[PDB]
Amino acid sequence: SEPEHDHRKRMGLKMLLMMGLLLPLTYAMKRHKWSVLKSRKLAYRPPK
Amino acid sequence: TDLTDYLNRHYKAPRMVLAAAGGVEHQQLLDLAQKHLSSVSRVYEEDAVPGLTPCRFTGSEIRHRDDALPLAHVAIAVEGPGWANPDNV
Repeated sequence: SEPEHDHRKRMGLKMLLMMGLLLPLTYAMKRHKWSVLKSRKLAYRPPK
Repeated sequence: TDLTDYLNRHYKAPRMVLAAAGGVEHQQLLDLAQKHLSSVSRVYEEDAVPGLTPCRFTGSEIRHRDDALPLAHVAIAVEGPGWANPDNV
């Protein structure tokens, strides 16, 4: 029923290693570009 | 008191240039500086020479939003080399 079983599991192992590599890296670029804004400080100067 | 302290510790003789341009004579100006500008401070008054540490450049951004003004002024800069670095030219 599954002649592709061993190949599927090998591709799954490569996928697990590959996504374990690239989730933190893409998260790091997202945190870079969004830590532009996540340290933004806003202030108000009404003339009263 | 702080103005007197600033005048004492920042108006010393080796940090002063008397400059003249135009119809002047250097010998007459030197005689006048030896007469009037003699013994300005010459003393640090604490034996503590004030210096200048370097200033860290920061890539950053300030935005003052006030929509009632008719026009907007925007300045964009990078860090420059300094005075003595020749690529200024």
